[PDB]
Formats: sequence, structure tokens, C-alpha cells
Amino acid sequence: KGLTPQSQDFSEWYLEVIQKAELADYGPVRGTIVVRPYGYAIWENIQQVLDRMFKETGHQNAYFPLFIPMSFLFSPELAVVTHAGGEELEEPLAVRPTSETVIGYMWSKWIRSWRDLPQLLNQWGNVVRWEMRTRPFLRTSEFLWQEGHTAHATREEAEEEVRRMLSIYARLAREYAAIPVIEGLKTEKEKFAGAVYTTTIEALMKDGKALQAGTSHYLGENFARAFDIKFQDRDLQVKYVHTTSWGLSWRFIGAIIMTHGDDRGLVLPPRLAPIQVVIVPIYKDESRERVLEAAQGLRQALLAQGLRVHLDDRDQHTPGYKFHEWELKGVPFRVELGPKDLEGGQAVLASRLGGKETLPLAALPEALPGKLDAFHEELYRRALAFREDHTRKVDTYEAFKEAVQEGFALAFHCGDKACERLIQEETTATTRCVPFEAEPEEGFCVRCGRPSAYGKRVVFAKAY
Amino acid sequence: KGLTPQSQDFSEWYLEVIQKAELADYGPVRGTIVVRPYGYAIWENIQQVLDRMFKETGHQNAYFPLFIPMSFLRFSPELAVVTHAGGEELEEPLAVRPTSETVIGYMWSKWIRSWRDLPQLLNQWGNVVRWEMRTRPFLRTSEFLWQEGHTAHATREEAEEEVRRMLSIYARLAREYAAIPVIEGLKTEKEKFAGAVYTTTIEALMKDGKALQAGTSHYLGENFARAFDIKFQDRDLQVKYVHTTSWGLSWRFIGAIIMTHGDDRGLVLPPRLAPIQVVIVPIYKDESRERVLEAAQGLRQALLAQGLRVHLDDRDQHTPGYKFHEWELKGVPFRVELGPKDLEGGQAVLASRLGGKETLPLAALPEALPGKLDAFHEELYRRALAFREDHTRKVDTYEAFKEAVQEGFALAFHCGDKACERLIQEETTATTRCVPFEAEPEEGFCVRCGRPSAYGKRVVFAKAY
RNA sequence: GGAGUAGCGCAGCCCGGUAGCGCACCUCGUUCGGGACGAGGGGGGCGCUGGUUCAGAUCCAGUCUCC
Ligand SMILES: Nc1ncnc2c1ncn2[C@@H]1O[C@H](COP(=O)(O)OP(=O)(O)OP(=O)(O)O)[C@@H](O)[C@H]1O
Ligand SMILES: Nc1ncnc2c1ncn2[C@@H]1O[C@H](COP(=O)(O)OP(=O)(O)OP(=O)(O)O)[C@@H](O)[C@H]1O
Ligand SMILES: [Zn+2]
Ligand SMILES: [Zn+2]
Repeated sequence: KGLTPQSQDFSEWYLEVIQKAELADYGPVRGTIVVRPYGYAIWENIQQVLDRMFKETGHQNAYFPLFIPMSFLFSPELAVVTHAGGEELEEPLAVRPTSETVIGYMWSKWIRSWRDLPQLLNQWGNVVRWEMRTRPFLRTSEFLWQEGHTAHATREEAEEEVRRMLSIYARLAREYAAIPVIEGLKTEKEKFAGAVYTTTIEALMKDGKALQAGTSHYLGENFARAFDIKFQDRDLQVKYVHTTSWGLSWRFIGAIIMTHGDDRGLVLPPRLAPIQVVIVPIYKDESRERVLEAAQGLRQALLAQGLRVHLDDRDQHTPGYKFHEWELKGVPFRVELGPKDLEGGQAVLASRLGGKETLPLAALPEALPGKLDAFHEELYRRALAFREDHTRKVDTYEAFKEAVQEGFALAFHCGDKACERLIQEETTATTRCVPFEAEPEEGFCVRCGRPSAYGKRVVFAKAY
Repeated sequence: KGLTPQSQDFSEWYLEVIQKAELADYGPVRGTIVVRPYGYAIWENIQQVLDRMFKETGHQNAYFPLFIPMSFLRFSPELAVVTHAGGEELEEPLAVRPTSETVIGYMWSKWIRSWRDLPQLLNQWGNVVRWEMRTRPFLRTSEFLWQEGHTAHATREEAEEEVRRMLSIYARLAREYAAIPVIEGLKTEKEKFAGAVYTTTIEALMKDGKALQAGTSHYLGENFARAFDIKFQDRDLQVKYVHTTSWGLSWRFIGAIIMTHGDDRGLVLPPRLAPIQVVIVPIYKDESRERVLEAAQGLRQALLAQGLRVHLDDRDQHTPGYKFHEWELKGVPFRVELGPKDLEGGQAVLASRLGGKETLPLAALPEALPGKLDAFHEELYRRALAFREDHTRKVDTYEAFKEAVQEGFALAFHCGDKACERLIQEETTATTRCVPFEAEPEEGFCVRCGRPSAYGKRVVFAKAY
């Protein structure tokens, strides 16, 4: 057996690594998947981090209904309940594709004065956006995510919120997933329908395609107006609130897999990996007892350092087999504990990134955290390298067509949907975002030639 | 203040306290609710506790699909059905999961091959839909959050041990965290889970006398294994079906918390699951608003340092007496009253939602609270116990029975026949709560039909939620 | 033009005989420092619907499905 190399067929690589690492499996219903323990463990760590962040910024979790009145909101990407309770529903119900509406409805009745603001809500849950074609974590009918919703008195506080969150998403990606990203602004064609504008963080997968890791929307008074959400300000004036919306789904897991995965399988970032150190004991019948005891002692010492450790006791498998399994599963470090090692009060530390090294057993606990960090740092620097190595400034549409086969294309655009739409029908590439810290440039649209829009180059790429 | 007293109309008391304490609100769709922050905070603490307990017992969370193939369930009333999706009409209509046994079975069928593949120790935190067009927050709603565990074993014994391991967890959650007393027992054939061999449960008594099923744990034998073809080759070369179990606890547990300890002043939350354990209320006047608030702010840090979940109520817009009532309504166990005066004397007033009032040095507080919170929990539980005892009654005649099922628990003898049981329910509207595990050995005659007593002990009866 | 046969990958159909092989899985022993070895085993009735036949993955007719 093996594993289709990325260069041969990335899509297959992806699908197989997901299956073999037991991250997920396919559900009986088309477009639906089953997230197995190891994969779900990753999602939990993401929840934990984001949740802490959201909390430190005054948000509070709540839980709104799965079912939304159709009238609020048959659209294609919508699953509809029509039968329920045996009889046929008066009005057909939609399975939430997002929660803005229902929350708006409730906000309408909860918000009265400026004392009811700001509204800082977050909800962890599932949503359904129909798709009969499957692709684990990247595009599925049902999927888990976190969707935040806030309501403000002023348009300024709202926008500061929109940014605050995108930065959180970015911190999650950079300091925890070691996934580099571009903080930017979607174009009119690419933004959220009901939003005024949409901010996003874009990542580059090892296959060159781009991925939207998370979005943060400024909704202005669209929903306030649509759902009548007003309040009496301090100046005794009854005005409309300004709402924002932000969300990150398990697609972020897909990003992790496609940003660091190699031909041996997964490579999970230390800060989010279910298992950080996997201990693989190595023995013969006469060594087993004493060797396993050491392993368990080591397991304790590591658990104490607050590390996430796993001891692979499975006796039905050989050391070499295990070495592979865990490399497949992306565990950052492996500790090989054999009789020779045990004899010399040492052990071997093999890094998923590459290399083995011998160290004494007692030193191991204190030394792993730092090594784990160094591990993180490396992963990130390599991803960075990869990104730069695949981002390119295109001036001639011919250069553009070439660069969007490799990765990011930094071109100019007229800011015309019609043109944008054409570039996609042609090269399939799309607008990823108008980067915020992007250098100021003025030129002419790469495909139609009309004066450059956005006063800076737009990030283009074939995306997921 | 207009909180309908429990004795006047419990149902209204319940509904209003939920509204006023901002635990939840009604959603636009019939039977659906919205869990507001404060209420959801409670659910989160429950998750936290249960999950640590599930984890220490080797379970692992996973996430299975919301949509289940109708054929798997073979439209049954309690189901919500998707028929339209993607614009076109579905080939086969999809059911919104009312529970996950089936889909997990399907998956288990393909994952399990060897005994080395068992046990399967799975748990899933999520939502499920069981249609109901009539609403009652946390007690009975169309959609609701819960935790549903599923395990697969090689032997029936390991499976049954799992079934009791979990019910005990549920019971520990109720007793050591919710301070809600409960009876660990076994449902009767009429009252068990359809697909289960047998059903274990924990039963609680609400302040209105009605009973509530806080959590269940089922032994499914080989029903699903067989239904979904879940076999494996054992150490003995023999191929066989696995033995699966199932257990679940929903946010109905919140309803239990509300109805077990709630009083006419409103909620009374058990300290171990309360989102706010201590509320600081600074009392002052402009010429002291600076020093009081300074101390209050300081005490806040001192308390957070202790890991205590505290909330400071600065709200200058409101009067002390107003805040006092709000926090008694929302159930906060303790209140610290920090006044202009007592700060120079260095003392403060600690007031417990249970009638305690004491003065203590601000310095002693941080350290003293933890133990007090414990003493609190104990008392909550003590009272609930007392209530239940005062509302449980051994009956030997069907007249006494009818009387006792108006007050609470009725400990009657039964024949063991579903027919009689369904009769007792048609007449008295009472049902079987459970056949207690630790009940005292007793033989007698069915409280209604006269025939010799089954179970070898008294069955717990009651009007239930 | 091919192909739907065990979880996965395949052969068997021409010249009908009651289903086979690799991987995986179960047993036992030997192994164990980079995916072990031997022997012994378990699991499907061949996409679906007809038909011919003593007998049908195999022959005939037809239908569905992926390239
Ligand atoms: N089908 C899907 N499967 C998984 N995650 C998704 C899916 N669609 C969107 N997401 C995630 O949900 C987040 C918020 O949803 P949003 O509506 O902003 O995205 P979207 O426009 O649906 O994205 P795309 O169309 O690129 O999938 C996205 O940033 C992404 O992480
Ligand atoms: N409609 C509901 N709303 C909230 N929680 C519920 C609801 N139905 C059941 N639960 C919770 O889910 C747990 C497991 O559900 P299960 O299918 O065993 O219940 P059930 O037999 O339908 O309940 P009951 O006996 O109360 O009708 C119950 O112990 C309870 O805590
Ligand atoms: Zn153009
Ligand atoms: Zn009887």
C-alpha cells in the first residue's frame, strides 16, 4: 500500500489521507460526512481556542433554532421540511443555512434602548447548504461552524467589531494552525449577499488553489431594516442598529490538511494536534515487561508537562508499522523507547518534519514543549516560503493566466462584475480579496484595460 | 414584581421565571425556543462536567449526520421531513434525526471487523428534532440540544456494565452538581425505549409533585447489530454480533434544575453549575462612589483569582434593592453587599439565596467562599431530599394511590402487566417512573387488579412531565 | 468502446457444475530498532429483472450505473 502523491493527483491525495488517517468517513446521505474521533478532536481544539478568544472580547454563546420560516428568506442550497408531525406544514420550513434572520427577528423584540447594546452573540452549531457532491471538510451539505452576530448603536463600533473578529480568525490561523493568510476585502461580486462589505482571510493550499478560512461581514442596517431592529438612543432618538456577522467552519480543518500535508500523510500543527507526542515502545518477548513499564512512566512525566501524549501499546503491530501510522496521522513527535535506550537511560525523538535524536529520559519532559514550539515555527516558515514562492505580480493577462496555474496572481482590475465574471469563465480564477496592507498602485485592468480599481492590486487565484 | 407564585399556578410560574430570568425566549417556529446567554451558560457547565466524566471513562466525541435516510427509520409523527432540497424533489425523503442509533449502526457495520475493534465508546453533542407543535421551554420542544452516547461491545456483560456506568454518571451529575436528588431504576416494558432490550433511568421530583426523567441509559442487546449487520470475529474464531448501548441527557436537565429548587422569588441555581456564583453589589453615593467601586473592583479580582465565577453589578442606573431582586430572580447563590461604611471597618455582608446573612472581613471572603458554596450545595440537596420524602408515599390500596399521585411519588405493587399499567394511566393518568434498584424486597398484590406482585418490590408511580 | 463479483483491488464468463485471488480480518507459533513469517481460518452467491437449463457471474432478452 501507499498514498497517491500530491503531485500525481492532489484531490485523491486529500480524499485518501482523510480516509486513512481516520479523520472522517462518508455518511449514507449524499453530501454528508461522518467526523470520526481523531478528526473531531481537531475541531474541538479549534472551538476551545476561538471560544476563549471570543469570551475575552465580551461575546456570549447562545443557541437559536435549526428551523427557519421560509418567508424569512425554494432556493437551491436549502433543505426544506414540508412534512412534520404527520400532517403537512402550513408554511414550509427551511433548515438554517445561516442564522442572521432568526436572530434579527429575536433582536427586534429584545432591543429597545441603548442599554440593550451592544449585542455580542456567538453560536456553535450545524448548518445545511445543499450540495449533492461530497468533499470532506471542504464542501458538504451539513457542516459544523461557529457563527457570531453582533448589533451596535453606531456604524463605527460595528466596523471595529468586524475587524476585531477577522483578526481573531487570523490569529487562530497564524499562531495555532501555522497557516499563513491574507487579511483583505471581498469585491462586490464576491461578498456576502446581505452584507454591506465582506472581510476575509485567504490561504494558499499546497496545490496552488486558494481557500477562504474565515469571513467577517459588516451588515450595516440591512437586517435591522429588514427585521425592524431599532432602539431609543440617549438623545431620545429612535434609530436603526448596525449589525455584523462572522463565521469559521470545519473547512478550517481542510485548510490545515492541505497547507501542511505531505506525501506521507498529515502533518498537524502542535497547537491543535489531538496527539502531540506519540510514544512507540520497542521490544521482544523478554524486553516487553520492563520496556512497557518505562513507556508508561514516560507517559506520566509527559502528561505532567501538560502535553497531549499517546502510548501505542497495540501488541498486534510492529514498531515499523506504528512509525508509519502516526506519520500518516500527522503526530508532531514520536518517542522510540527500546531496550537499548532504556539500558542507556535515554530515548529517541523523531520529528514528523524530519530527523531523529537521542536524549536522556529525564530531560525529555522539560524539553518537549520548546521542541513543540520550534516545530510550530518551522511549519509556519515553510508555509510562508511556499506562499511567497507562489504569489506573483501579473501585468499582462498572459502572465496572469500562467500565475493562476501556480497560485496567487497580483493583478489590477476595473472593479467591474462583468469583467470579473469573464476572467472566471475564461481562466476560472477568481477574486480572493483586495488585501489591506497591499501596496498602493494605479494601473489598468489586466483583462479589459480600463482604469485600475481599488487603488492597489487585487489578489486573484483559482479557489476552493 | 409579578412572578406568579408556584402554589397558584406552577406552569405559569415556570414559563414566567424562564422569561424573566432571560433563560430562553420563544422562536418564530412553533415548538422551537431560543436559548439566551444566561440559560445557555447553564447548558455549557453541564457539558463541561459530563464531558470530563465521559472522557475519564474512555469515550470519544464524534459527529454523525443530521439527515437520516427515511428507510433507516422504516411519516412517523415526531419526525420533521426534508422532501425538497437542492431545488429538485428528493429521490428518497430525508428525516431530521430524532436520535442517532441507526446512522451510527450503519457506520459501525463498516468499521467493525475484529474484537480488537471493540469497544466502540462514542459520544455526540448536538441537536435532534422530535416534532411537537406545543411549546414548553426545556421540557418539551421540537428541537433540543443533548448529548447522546453510543457504545458497541463484544460481550453482553461489558455492554451492561457500560449501561450502568453511564447512568451512575448521570446520577452523579444530578446529585453532586445539580443538587437534584434522583431514583436510579429500571423502566417497565411499556415505558422503555422501543428498540432497547431494557431501559435504565434517573427520576426526579419537581416542586409541583410531578416526576421528571433526567437521563436514560439503554441496553440494546443485538437489536441494532442485527438490524444493521454489525458483526466481528472473536478471539474464539466465532463471528458474532456486537452488544450496543445508548445513553442521553438533554437540556431538559435545565428544566429539572428550575423546578427542583425554584421558589416564589424565582430561580435558585446549584453553585456548581451556576453561571454566576457570587454577585457583588456596590452601595454608595457620589462622595463614595469612588472608594466603594474601587473595593468592589478589587474584590472582583480577588474572587476571580480563586476561580470563583463572580459578576460585579456597577449599573448606576439601578437601586440596590432593585439589583438585589434581579439576582435573587436569576438564582445567584451569593451576594456581597459592599457599602460606603463597612469598607473602613474592612467588612462586608454576604447574603445567600437560602436565607443566610453574615458580615465578614473582605480579606476572608475569597478563601471563605469556596467552602460556603459547598455548604450551600449541601443545603439545596438537603431540602430537595426533604421535599421528595414528604412527597413519597407507600400505598397498599388504590384509593391511597390516587391520593398519593396528586402529591408526588406513589410506591405501589404491580402485576407487571402492560394492560393493567395502561389502565392505571387511563384512570389516574399516572405512569410508571421506574422499578428502583435499591428498593426494599417486597411481595404483595397489584395495587389495582389484585394479582400477585411482580418485580419483587414496589414500583415507583407518579404523574410525570 | 469498456466495466459493475468480499471492505478495498481484481480474476473467473469464450468451452454452465453450485465462487476464487491479493490486501485487510480471526487463530496459533515464530517475530518486534522503519510497513514481519508460516500454517490454519472467517466473510460474498456475482448491479437489478426476467428467461433457457437438472444446474446460470457464466447462455438469452431487457433494464439501471460509473467511466
Ligand atoms: N460548503 C461548506 N463547507 C464547509 N465550510 C463552508 C462551506 N461554505 C462555507 N464554509 C465556511 O463558512 C464560512 C462562512 O460562510 P460564508 O457564507 O462566509 O462562505 P461561503 O460564501 O459559503 O464560501 P464558499 O462559497 O467559498 O464555500 C466560510 O468562511 C467557510 O469557512
Ligand atoms: N422533547 C424533549 N425536550 C427536551 N429533552 C428531551 C425531550 N425528549 C427527551 N429529552 C431528553 O432526552 C433524554 C433521552 O431521550 P429519550 O429518547 O430516552 O426520551 P423519551 O423516552 O422520548 O422521553 P419521555 O419518557 O420524557 O417522553 C431524556 O432523558 C431527556 O433528558
Ligand atoms: Zn476589467
Ligand atoms: Zn395489575
